[PDB]
Amino acid sequence: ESKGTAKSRYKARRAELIAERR
RNA sequence: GGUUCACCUCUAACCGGGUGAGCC
Repeated sequence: ESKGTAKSRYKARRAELIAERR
C-alpha cells in the first residue's frame, strides 16, 4: 500500500529475503 | 521551528531505531 517510503520498500525486501533466508 | 522529499535498518508483523537533502 501507497508508501513509496524506504520503510515499505525495505519490508518488501525483507519478504524477498524470507524466500532466501538460508 | 514549520514544511516537502529522498535513503537505511529491527520483525512474520505491529510497536520501534537511524540518516541524507531540499523548501520556507
